[PDB]
Amino acid sequence: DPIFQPVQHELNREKIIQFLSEKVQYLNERQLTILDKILLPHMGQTADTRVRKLRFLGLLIHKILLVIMNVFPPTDRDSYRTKRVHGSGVSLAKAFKAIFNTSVIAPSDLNRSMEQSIISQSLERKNLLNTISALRTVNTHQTERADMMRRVHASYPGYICVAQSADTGE
Amino acid sequence: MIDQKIFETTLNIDDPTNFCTNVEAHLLKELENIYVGKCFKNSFILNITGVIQRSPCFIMRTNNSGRGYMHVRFSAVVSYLNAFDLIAAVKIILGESLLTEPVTIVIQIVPVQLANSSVYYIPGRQQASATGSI
Amino acid sequence: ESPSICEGFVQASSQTLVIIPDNERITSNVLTTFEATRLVAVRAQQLAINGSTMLKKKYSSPIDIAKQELFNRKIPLLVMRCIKVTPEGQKIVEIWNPREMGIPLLD
Amino acid sequence: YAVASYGPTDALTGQPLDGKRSHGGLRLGEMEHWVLTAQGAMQTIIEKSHDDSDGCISYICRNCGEPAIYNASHPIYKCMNCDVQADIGMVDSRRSSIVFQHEMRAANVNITSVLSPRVFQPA
Amino acid sequence: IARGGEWVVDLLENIRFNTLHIHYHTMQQGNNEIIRGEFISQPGGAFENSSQIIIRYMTTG
Amino acid sequence: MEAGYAEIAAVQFNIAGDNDHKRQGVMEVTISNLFEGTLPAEGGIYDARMGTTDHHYKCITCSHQRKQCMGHPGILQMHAPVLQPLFIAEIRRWLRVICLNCGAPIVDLKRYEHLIRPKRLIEAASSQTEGKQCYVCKAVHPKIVKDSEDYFTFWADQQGKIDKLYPQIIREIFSRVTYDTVVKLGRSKNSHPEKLVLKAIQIPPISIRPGIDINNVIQYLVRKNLLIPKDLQIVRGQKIPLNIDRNLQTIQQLYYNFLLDSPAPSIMRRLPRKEGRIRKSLLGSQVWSISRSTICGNSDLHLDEVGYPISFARTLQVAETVQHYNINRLMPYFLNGKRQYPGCSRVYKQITQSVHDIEGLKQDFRLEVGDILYRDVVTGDVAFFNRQPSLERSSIGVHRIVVLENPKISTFQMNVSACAWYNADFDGDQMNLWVPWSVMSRVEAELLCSVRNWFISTKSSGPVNGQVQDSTVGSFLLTRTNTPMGKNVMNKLHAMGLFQTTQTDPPCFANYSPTDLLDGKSVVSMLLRQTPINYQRAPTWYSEVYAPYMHYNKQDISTQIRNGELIEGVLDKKA
Amino acid sequence: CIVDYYRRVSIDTRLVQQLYGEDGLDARQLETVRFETIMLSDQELEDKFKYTGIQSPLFEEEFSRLKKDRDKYRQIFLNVENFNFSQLLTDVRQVPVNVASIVKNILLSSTSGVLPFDEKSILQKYAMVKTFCKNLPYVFINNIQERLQTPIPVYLKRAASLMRMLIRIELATVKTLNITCEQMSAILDLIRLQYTQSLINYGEAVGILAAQSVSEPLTQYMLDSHH
Amino acid sequence: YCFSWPYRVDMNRFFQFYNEMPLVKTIAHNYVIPNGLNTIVAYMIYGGYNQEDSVIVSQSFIDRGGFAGTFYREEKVELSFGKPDPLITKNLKPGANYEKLVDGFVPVGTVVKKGDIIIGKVDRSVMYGFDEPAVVDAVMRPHGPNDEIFGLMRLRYERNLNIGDK
Amino acid sequence: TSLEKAGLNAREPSNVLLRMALSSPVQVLTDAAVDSAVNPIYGIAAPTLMGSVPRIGTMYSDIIMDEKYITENYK
Amino acid sequence: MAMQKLFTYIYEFIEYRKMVLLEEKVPYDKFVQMVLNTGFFRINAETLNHGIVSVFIFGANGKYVHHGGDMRTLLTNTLNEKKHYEELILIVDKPVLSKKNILDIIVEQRAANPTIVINIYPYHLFCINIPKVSAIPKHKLITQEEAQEFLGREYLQPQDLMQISASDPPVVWLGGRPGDFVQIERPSETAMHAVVIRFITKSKI
Ligand SMILES: [Mg+2]
Ligand SMILES: [Zn+2]
Ligand SMILES: [Zn+2]
Ligand SMILES: [Zn+2]
Repeated sequence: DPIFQPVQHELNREKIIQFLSEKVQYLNERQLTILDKILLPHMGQTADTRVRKLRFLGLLIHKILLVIMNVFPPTDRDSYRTKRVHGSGVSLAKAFKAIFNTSVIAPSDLNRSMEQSIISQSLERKNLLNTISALRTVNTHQTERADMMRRVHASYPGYICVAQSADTGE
Repeated sequence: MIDQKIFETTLNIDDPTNFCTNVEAHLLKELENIYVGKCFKNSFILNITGVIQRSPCFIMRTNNSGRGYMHVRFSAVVSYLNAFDLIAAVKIILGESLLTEPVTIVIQIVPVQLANSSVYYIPGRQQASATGSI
Repeated sequence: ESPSICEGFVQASSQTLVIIPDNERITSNVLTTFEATRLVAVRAQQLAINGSTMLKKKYSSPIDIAKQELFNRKIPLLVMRCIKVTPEGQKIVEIWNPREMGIPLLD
Repeated sequence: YAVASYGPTDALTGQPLDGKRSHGGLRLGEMEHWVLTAQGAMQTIIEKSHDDSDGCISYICRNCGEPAIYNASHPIYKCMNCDVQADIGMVDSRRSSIVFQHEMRAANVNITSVLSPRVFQPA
Repeated sequence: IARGGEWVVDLLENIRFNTLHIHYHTMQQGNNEIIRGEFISQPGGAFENSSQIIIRYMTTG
Repeated sequence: MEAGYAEIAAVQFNIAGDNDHKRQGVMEVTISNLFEGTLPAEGGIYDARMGTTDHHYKCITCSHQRKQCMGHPGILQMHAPVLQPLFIAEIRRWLRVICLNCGAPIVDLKRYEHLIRPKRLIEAASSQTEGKQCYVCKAVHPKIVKDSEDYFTFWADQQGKIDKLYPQIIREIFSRVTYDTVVKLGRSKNSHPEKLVLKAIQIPPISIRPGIDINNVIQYLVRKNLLIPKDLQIVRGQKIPLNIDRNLQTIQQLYYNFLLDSPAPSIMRRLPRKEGRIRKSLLGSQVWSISRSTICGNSDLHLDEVGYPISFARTLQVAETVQHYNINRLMPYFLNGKRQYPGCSRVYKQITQSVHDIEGLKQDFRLEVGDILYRDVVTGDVAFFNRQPSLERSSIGVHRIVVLENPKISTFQMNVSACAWYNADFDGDQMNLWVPWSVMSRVEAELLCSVRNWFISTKSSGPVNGQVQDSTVGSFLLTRTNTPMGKNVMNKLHAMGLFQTTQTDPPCFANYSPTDLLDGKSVVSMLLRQTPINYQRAPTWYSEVYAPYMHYNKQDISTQIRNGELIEGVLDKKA
Repeated sequence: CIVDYYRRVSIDTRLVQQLYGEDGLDARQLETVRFETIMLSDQELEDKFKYTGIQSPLFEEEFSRLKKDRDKYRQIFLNVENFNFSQLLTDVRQVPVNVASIVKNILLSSTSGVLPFDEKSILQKYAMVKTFCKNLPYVFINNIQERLQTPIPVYLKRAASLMRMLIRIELATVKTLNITCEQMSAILDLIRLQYTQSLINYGEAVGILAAQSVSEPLTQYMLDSHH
Repeated sequence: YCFSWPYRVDMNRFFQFYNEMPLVKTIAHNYVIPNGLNTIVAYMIYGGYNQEDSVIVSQSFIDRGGFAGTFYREEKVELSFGKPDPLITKNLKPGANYEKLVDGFVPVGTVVKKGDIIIGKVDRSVMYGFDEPAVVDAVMRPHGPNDEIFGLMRLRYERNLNIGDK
Repeated sequence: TSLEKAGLNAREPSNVLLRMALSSPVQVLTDAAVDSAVNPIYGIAAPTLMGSVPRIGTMYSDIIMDEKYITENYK
Repeated sequence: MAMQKLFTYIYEFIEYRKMVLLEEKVPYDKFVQMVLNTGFFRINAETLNHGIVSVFIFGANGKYVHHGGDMRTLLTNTLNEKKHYEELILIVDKPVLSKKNILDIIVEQRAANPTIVINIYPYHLFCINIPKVSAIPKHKLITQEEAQEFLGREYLQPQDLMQISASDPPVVWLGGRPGDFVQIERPSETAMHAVVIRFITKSKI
């Protein structure tokens, strides 16, 4: 590794942690303590989950290697087994979480900026159908990727209307 | 002093049908109207007498006006001055010369000798500008 | 210190119009639709600014007067076809008289 | 929508504004100019892009190629480069093109317009 | 209701969390690597902060 | 004095130096103050000598009023030199190709002499040139490196010892360069490297910065320039104080961001992309005297006719100059005014050089010869009809205006067979329409851009227009030999009734009795005789896939026309 | 790319084409006609185009001109066939003037029917089609240079090759027996008029025309990507 | 479009008077109000006026209320309200009517045109501008988020089915 | 040569305005300034960028007033 | 392979160039053996102007195509012989054309002898009768008088014409030098053949 030349062979764990800290015993722990919080937090954020974190990371590397061996195909980017739909409750809370620290903790602006996020879709009242379809619309935010994400994926039936889409434009 | 200098210009012909009925007379009329008594190309141009070469009455291409321009190389008599030249009679208005060469000089009637600053023939003006001493 | 580019810039040598003799012209003796359209447009604009025509028949539109002047071969214009601009300052052109030229279909 | 020969113009380019909402405009874009060029109109293009758009008159010195200062009503005939030798010529242009040339000059790119030579039939 | 207008928070299509998304960058851009298995870890719910880890196989090996 | 007609024949691009800005400028920005209450501050960045952005005052320089004034540049004499943002790479190339102590070329000018001039300096600077010893002054050329955290600072490394090359140092270095080195390196004399450091920058004309966001950067630059000492001299290795090290950096950054940023979009970002000055303002245009509406079908309009609703016909005007030959025709327009159609609403009097609205004419009924009357669009006027995207040559065509005097109709109406020119249908398509008002553009529209010129495709050399849908299937029904009712015959009344709407001179039926029967081929031949042509081809009706089934009539499966007489076969898509 | 006064296509002054379509014709002024002599064998070419009424070397020369035109057409378009994948030789060509229709229209309008044998007319009718084909490249110049009979450039001689070939096929003596000399002079004046009316105009932006004309089939080509 | 349409002030919202249940209904109409009409349609060629996706409509069907309705536009301006006095003169809008103004606003029920002035403000008045004439039936003066009054004039457009409507 | 930017540099190197109009105006303009480029005004894009009109079909041929005809008919 | 085709068609190239062989033809086995041993096979021919054209055929693995010193030695030795030497033709593998050092020695000795034309070509230039290829339209060189009258009638400078490389296979077989004019009779699907004149410019590589 052109960047990690000194520690490529080192077994002194403290040396590895130290070099990582400068790239980013009390300081030895802190850079290791921040690591487990930012590395697979869903497994846990405490020192008693390091072994299972390593097992899970090994499993992830194993799955990537299985894909490179053509044992498995790449993950389907358009399948809905790996997708989630987030609206109102999730979307505002993360925006409220980001807005709460910068307007309250960091020092009437939070209300204005939250409203500004709301504006930045407009409820079009063409009819009742337009309203309940605008609230039933899922939004995704010249290549094979552009073709594939616009298709009728075989995972749609029953969850996404196989007919409804724009008929003109991008 | 009075001298003759060859100038070139492009006229503008707003009535190309009427202008071409007599090109030389109208051409001299326009040249006299525009350039007589006005500084142009570092000279005053007292009067216009002579057209050397001229172009066809081209029709303007870049606008829908239907007008024409014509290029003209005309010979005119010009008044020019040099440093350390003597002017007989300069009237006080700053002084304006009474001779055939209209010059306004910055220093009743007082004779004036021109300085070494050389005469400024600001193009388009009805006179020259110069500085001198008595 | 470099001088201003205007100082070292020479404008252009004035050109002399060289008119190719009538028997040496190799461009078409028929007006193109572009040239006929331009002739009618110029004549009609000049009939909008002036009013003098050679047409015996009276027309209420400058466009009609110009169209009939082109068709009746009394349009007071010439077509100058600039074929070459020579480095030593010659503008070599063919001048074609639209009254003697063949008029395109235009209709 | 239908607009007459006048209305609000863009302050910078001098062209009409953008369509019905701005109370003026409608656009003849690149493709429309390609079509009119392919038809060889060039007098519809003059009318639409100069008379009905930001058409303007520019003044070039013909002695330095630089834009000049000319005014018929208030008598002004000068250029900052070769003042006493000014040979100002009247060039039809557009305000967008003048703005574009000014923007090029603001980036210290000097633009000198050579201007077509005066042609004379032999004496 | 805000600024006198009516607005809706659209349903956003989002990648599922705590899952490995293996990607082949096969069109040769970024030629120094063609694979990446992306994993985004959500601790205990949609509101917690998520940390994305990227595992790559490089052409170097 | 008169400015004669001229055309631009060539455009010469160059690098503008201090002398250019001093010669071209009409003023110097000396103060950072913005306005003197209501008029612009004299010496400020809004100084009226640069131009006028308001109707309240003129230009001073040219005495025009915001419309005939193109703007005039001003100068900002900088207390410390700046490097031109566009030519930073040129400065870098010239730094490593020139000895700093005496300006002589450290490289061998003969080695690159054979190269093409634009490549000579690029390839000369490509060489390492580190540690090279100058012939004239025996000085070792340092390493010219670029600071990674900004775009305009040059460091000279002498074997580990580095000093920052300030723009004054670079200006002195490049001033020591002779013109012979310039020309032998493929650059012109106008590209001398000393031009690349500016001590006086050009303040743009207010025409390109109207409205009271780019003037903020100019304002910040002007006041920050005042902070620097006027007599600041920086020799190589001076180690200048840090208080102006930041100040000199922020002036150079401001000038760089003024031109090459990407807040406050720079001057050079106005050019590129689809919305830029070139593609949006220059290669396109927003225009006046143009209308847009939904299109719809009108089978009673000729293929070269467009249905123009009367409301638009009064909005768009045709300019008619009054002369002796048109004064009588123009009078009914003038008398109708805005009240009646065909009317007019404007008059330009050339003696006053002024335009007068038609309502305000007290006794101006003297519509005198030479003035321009702007009259409404009338039937028979030509108009440009455009559907976007304009891909074909026929995407813009000229149609004869048919004014629809029904006030309830607001669509552009066109024959269905004219849709092939525009690739249009009537499912909600919109097309632009503008009526040429100038005489030159009207002559051009009639003679050159008429849709009769696009009947044959330029792309394929074949015809574009023909029958579509109802007329394709209606020609087959008319010309088929047999109907389910028997023979495809009509009596004289119905044969006459077929020609009611053709708008051509009807044929003669005087040789037919009321009870005489006429075939559909007979009535078609009555029309085709006016333009007799010879045609012999099988119809689309006859096909081999259908043939094993269905009874094909022998009279129907071979379309033959001889001198305009359809004698057999049907007329359908093939014909 | 703009057509200049020689009907070349040039950028500024640098030539892109010596003649616009290699024939100098507007794309809107072309008709597709069949060349009869192309597929005929040597024997059936004689049976159809070799005149036998008058025993003159001129009608032997007329047939050799027909035979040489057929062989030139075959030699060119068999070679074109060679350096292509599947571009088959065709007897149909796009020409400015459909001569066969002009002859048919003149024959229809002729009050006289079958003309009696007139050796002087037939010889003279042949002479003025041989003269007409010779002067055909002058449509690309003007009637001034035709009157002076100044040299035709080689590329302008080749530009008239396809129409010269069609005129010989369609105005062959076997096909104009019932046509008078006054009618044939009108036929030739009508051919020259439609040839002049078919030429590309000076100053046409033919580069934009080509870009427009080639870009539309690109969209259909991309539509048929799934096919 | 909204059962509270008259209480609401809306922009570019069209309320169609008559709606019909489809004769052939689907499961969707159990949950969304049917909008549209069971028009009698003849699938036929009639003079070539319905070609290329055009339709021939019965003029009587239009007159009888078929697809007729009201179109609404909102005019909101923020600050004094009042008709300008002739003393202003110079700053007045060119050719603007400036009449039909009572207490700074156009009265409810007045047909306004392109040249008319609505919501006089002090010149700071508001020009109607639209080519289509409108009828004013709303004059409010509510307080904004900072407790400041504003215009909020609602304009009414009577829209029958027109030629060129989709 | 291609129809891309490189092809236009090979065929029309001195048409800076045309090359600016296609793509990357700042890069083209910088190279033109350092090269002291002279851009003759021809074609379509170059006269358009200069605010002029292309010298093509209706503007291709110059029209000059027939002085001889006018003096003999219009005097 | 390439060697037999080159051996059979280099003499067709010499005859097409209207050149007469000074030496005598050797059998193919002798030619390939001489290529393998000496590293090159030199064929000398005489033009109509009694000039000498020397053709060098360099083997793929020969010493000359690898080391520039031997190329220098060979070229300097042959160029100093008592011959008129209208032209020098060096036929090598195509990968040699991308070898910078060989190109450097070629251009250096080209500058050393301004009069002599030195050209280096790949094998495929002479592995076929280029004028007999169907896809290649008939090229022919035209005199400066014909070109001058054509340009005078057309009001063209030579630089206005469409350009052609001196290294174009038909031009190489014609022997067209830069500054000369080549007339091409191209087949046409619109005019049924056409004629253009192309200006010969500097050789590539
Ligand atoms: Mg549609
Ligand atoms: Zn000047
Ligand atoms: Zn000004
Ligand atoms: Zn030195």
